[PDB]
Amino acid sequence: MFDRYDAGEQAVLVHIYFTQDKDMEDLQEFESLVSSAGVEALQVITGSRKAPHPKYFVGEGKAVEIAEAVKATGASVVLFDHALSPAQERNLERLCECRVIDRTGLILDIFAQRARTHEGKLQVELAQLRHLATRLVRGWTHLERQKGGIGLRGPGETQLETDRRLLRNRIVQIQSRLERVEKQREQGRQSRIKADVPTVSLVGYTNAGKSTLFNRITEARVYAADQLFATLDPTLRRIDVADVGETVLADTVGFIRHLPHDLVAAFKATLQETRQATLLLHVIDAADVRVQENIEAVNTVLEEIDAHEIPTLLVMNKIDMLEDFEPRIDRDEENKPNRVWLSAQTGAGIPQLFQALTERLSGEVAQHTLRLPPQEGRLRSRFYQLQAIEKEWMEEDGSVSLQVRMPIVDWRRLCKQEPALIDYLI
Amino acid sequence: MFTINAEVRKEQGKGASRRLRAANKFPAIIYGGKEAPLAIELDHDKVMNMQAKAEFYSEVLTIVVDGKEIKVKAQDVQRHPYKPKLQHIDFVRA
Amino acid sequence: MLQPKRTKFRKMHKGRNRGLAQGTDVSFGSFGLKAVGRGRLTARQIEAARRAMTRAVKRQGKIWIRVFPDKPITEKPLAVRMGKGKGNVEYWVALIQPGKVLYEMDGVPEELAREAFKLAAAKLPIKTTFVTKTVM
Amino acid sequence: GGSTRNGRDSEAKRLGVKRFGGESVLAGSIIVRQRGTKFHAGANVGCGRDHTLFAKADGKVKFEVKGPKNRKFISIEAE
RNA sequence: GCCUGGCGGCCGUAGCGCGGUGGUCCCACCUGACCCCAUGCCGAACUCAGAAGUGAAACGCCGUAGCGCCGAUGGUAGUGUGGGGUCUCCCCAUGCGAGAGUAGGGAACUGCCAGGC
RNA sequence: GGUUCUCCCCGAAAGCUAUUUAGGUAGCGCCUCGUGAAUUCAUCUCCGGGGGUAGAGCACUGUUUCGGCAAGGGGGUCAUCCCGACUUACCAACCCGAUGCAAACUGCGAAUACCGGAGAAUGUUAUCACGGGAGACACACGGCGGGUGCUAACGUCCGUCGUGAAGAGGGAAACAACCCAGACCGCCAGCUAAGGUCCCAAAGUCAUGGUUAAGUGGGAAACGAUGUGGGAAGGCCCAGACAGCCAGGAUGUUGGCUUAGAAGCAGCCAUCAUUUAAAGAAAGCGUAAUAGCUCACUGGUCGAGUCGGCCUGCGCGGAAGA
RNA sequence: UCCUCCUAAAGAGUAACGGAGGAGCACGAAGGUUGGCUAAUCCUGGUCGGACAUCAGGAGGUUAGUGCAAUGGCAUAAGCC
RNA sequence: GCUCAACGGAUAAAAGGUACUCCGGGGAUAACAGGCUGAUACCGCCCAAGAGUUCAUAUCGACGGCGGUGUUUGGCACCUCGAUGUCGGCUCAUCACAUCCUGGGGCUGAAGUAGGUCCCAAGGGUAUGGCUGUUCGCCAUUUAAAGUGGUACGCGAGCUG
Repeated sequence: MFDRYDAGEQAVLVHIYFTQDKDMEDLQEFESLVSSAGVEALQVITGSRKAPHPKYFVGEGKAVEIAEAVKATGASVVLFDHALSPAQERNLERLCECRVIDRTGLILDIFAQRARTHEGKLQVELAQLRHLATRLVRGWTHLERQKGGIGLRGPGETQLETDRRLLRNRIVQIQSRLERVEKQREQGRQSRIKADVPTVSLVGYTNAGKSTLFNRITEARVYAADQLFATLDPTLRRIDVADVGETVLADTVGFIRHLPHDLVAAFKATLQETRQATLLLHVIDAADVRVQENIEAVNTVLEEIDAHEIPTLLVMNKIDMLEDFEPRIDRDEENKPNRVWLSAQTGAGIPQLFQALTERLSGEVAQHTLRLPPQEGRLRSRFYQLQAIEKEWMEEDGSVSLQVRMPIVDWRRLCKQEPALIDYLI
Repeated sequence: MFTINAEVRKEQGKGASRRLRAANKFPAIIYGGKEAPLAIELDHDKVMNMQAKAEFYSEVLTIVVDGKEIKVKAQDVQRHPYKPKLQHIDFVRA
Repeated sequence: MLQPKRTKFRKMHKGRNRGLAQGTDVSFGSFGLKAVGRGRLTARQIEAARRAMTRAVKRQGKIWIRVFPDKPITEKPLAVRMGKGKGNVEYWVALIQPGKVLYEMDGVPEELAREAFKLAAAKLPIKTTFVTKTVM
Repeated sequence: GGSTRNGRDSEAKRLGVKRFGGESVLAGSIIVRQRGTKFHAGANVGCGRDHTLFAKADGKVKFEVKGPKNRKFISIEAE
């Protein structure tokens, strides 16, 4: 339906993803982003070891408390934390004066608010179709009261099997639309890769300073706030590196703490660029007190989208805020295989990150200078046009040495099938 | 110059005005306060070309009607709603 | 958006459209969009046209919206049978008559105004024209 | 919640029209529910109750505007 | 023929504002009240008995358009009847014809009777 | 469900009220027969009226937008109210000018319709009252004014008119309801309405003037376009007009800024006229920098027409179904 | 079932599961007469009074009020003593 | 003395089931199908903020706009209630083109290979299985491809139940 829930409406604060048996104790972690969802924290209702009743998925005392909280606040919607069965939801909305809209329903609502493109809106529409499919039969019962059970002739299947087929046709249509969007993303992937362009994709916790890292790197303004999913749409701005040369970064939408698998599959069907990225820029934040569960969950999401197996330049956010240990530049190895702990969201770690771009590109310290061709003016003009070097020096006998080297390609053009009748190199 | 040839109206009314605009004239009225009003018809394209300039409305304007050279000024303009054309103009004798 | 804050009655009759418009002339500003045609402009259309002109003139000059959506247009849902009361109030429109100027603008040159007004005219369903201030 | 209710009336307007030969008391204006905009002057006082204007004498109806407040009055001229 | 009081007609060209002007002819204030009568207290108001005084206020009259108010002609909208194009709407012939403005008007007119030169 | 011989005259309704009523029934309105009654009734003209509809309007009730400035309320310094340091570059509230909206708004207010009186002409007393006999109380479409819907419907509910119902005939290819027009019978007689005159198929291959080149005519919008026809203006001109075309175009302006690219190739300072028939601190595309092109102007001799906009008539594309 | 407004087309009437609201009473005074009086709202000055009390002055004229819904009313007051 | 408030009041006094049903009627009134409509659905076009290293239109397209089809959910109740059999599968088809393959082209952010997108084009072709009643859907393995729709959601006086 084109009609939607009114923004700015009051709601209770019982619904805080899963309070228990998933994530950890994280009252505050859902509370901040639901303040971003737009309901103010007038009164909070918290429930411990909440009994998964068959009738309501909650005990009656807490049902009385949440009913009293929603009617005392005058809130339009009753709120439930745990993802519960549609029929228990129907029993609870029958018991209460106001209906109860599900966990994933409001997470879909805030996702639709943050979505500003039809690709993200198609992902949200797919997941919204999934959630509405979960709760359709209880909703369609009141419509079948008006129908009266009529329609027995014609469709010789069971009753609501036909409308289940109609919902399945909706699934078929939105599968075709998401396949079309994936085809557009594949065209964009073929556009961005030229077999010589390194590409990085920015992932991590959402609004964890990864967008601000992109802002400090590319000097292009990002949207940063306390609100989660402030940064959603990927933008690709070219940047220049002394050693790497030309690279581009695309700011992929992050994950909430424990993304649902339906949302994972929805954005994975929307975009395959995280899997098809040659290199990944992963920004891991220590915003939660218990960082390890966050790293495990987000890395399992990255393995679900097959991006953690791609080499990830890990960015250790909040570490600069603590200042427990400081970023330094040391030439320990030519690969330099160290886990970069820089938090460059403030830009304090960007020289160590530039040496990390040297660590992720092929970065041989020895740097054997290539043999100069006799015609060097064309090479000098090409070097000046592509990337004029910060320091220009000449070796003895007219040899020119510089940092950028293409040894294997130079071998392929200098000796493939050439006769070498002159034999200048002996 | 700002001098218009106008014709005194033989017939007056709604049908007369609509037939005038079909025949590419438009009605106007001259009132002075010392003598009787005179109702005239003028060619729409000429009065439009002159009202394009603001000096149509700023200074005195002279009409010739039946050979009497009458000096007058623009007081009120009625324009067609959704078209360039103008329906009527009301004139104060000066 | 652009809905009246208080209203005397919730739903209003469908009505018919008046013959012509008052408010034809430009008075607030030098340049204007005058509708040649009859129709209903929705509030989303009015917002879209204003957004087009303000992006075009790049926050230079002043834009006047000389119309306001005060008409509650009510729509019944899908799979509902006829009768059983009037429909719930779904959007707010303004009835536009021929000759109505809807947008005025000042502080921009004539070509910037004409570009901004044509970018509004693409958004609006009604046919429109550029009009300019005149001395009476 | 429900809006479908209405009261019923079948006369609340004038009956004599300034040329009636209204005879004895005949209602000039019945259920007008007002006194000022239809007052009685000429046939002494009508307007007994419910503000129905009745002719106190036989004759023709007269409608006039009179007074500082420009109220219109129903009168009856006797022959 | 020159004004004041009363009762009417008329019901903003009739009122409000601004400035001037009038005296115990009239009128209004004014002087007192344990008389008639009066105040949820109130010679405020209402009355009564009246001597001095004042036209200040009020009241009247004169000039002033600053407003209220009246207000054409012409145009427009609408509409009855007949016909036409017939996206929701219009057009033609014909008969009626607004409102809003506009020029302009606009500081009332009149009757009967009492008092004073 | 069926209801059986004939001819002549009149001829409805599908509405209101009420109903254990909604497909039934009673009263009334409408039909028929009989009796009586007044120029009764109708049309038109003139004279009396009341209104608050369409339309307008924004005083009131709500609603809007802009421009003006503070009573008081975030605040701007203020555990400075300064009984004064400005009443912040905030909202000012009323207010004052300018602009719109309304079914439940009116300081205005029609056309019509309604009612009353008078006067002719016309009408088979058409009007009313009483009495005998009913049917009907399932309506449909079209036009107008609306509610509801989606300003959907051969939709649904009202007011009014017309038609079907209960009305054939001619027209709209066929077609209850749309247009023309109301069949007593007969005629191998004329005239005509709507609609038409090239053949099917009766009647103009009529006359005059213009339009369109798509079979428009003979399905469809926003939007797009040097199609074609008019009209009113505008710029330029044989002190030469319109394109392409051959010459010039500054180095003091090429001075810095990701460096042997600095400028016009990210950005900024900068835009004198020397030696202007006519020369940009280069507009665009750019050039590996370095190259270039078209334009400020003149001979360009090609030599009278050329550039755009506005209104309007008819065309074109948009325009894909079993 | 009843009342008020609009739909409702300036007589009356007029429908829908159309749009908005009320009633199933109250008062022997809130009735009758006689006498008298007119309010909203704002500004200024003042008691333990302060956006808001009670007073005095000036603007404002019915923007008040009506025992209770809405419409018509209402200065001769139908409003208040 | 009446919440006879179903307020013109059946009586002082009265709830339900029927798939075990039966009777008189109705297409006056729902279910299938057709029909009008097309809000919704699908497809197309308009403006272009932008994403694209810069560049609106390689490819997508924000906020809004305008249509086309009858094609999904609906709206209506015109047709049949003195009978028009219900999904699906089997057998056999036929049409439209909004073309899955094969054919011919344009742009490409088209080096080749392979693609994306759009135009023309209906001649032919366009799977077998596990599951489930299934159209669907998911899955295994093919294929040049395993088209989308109409035909009473084709086809029960052809079959199955």
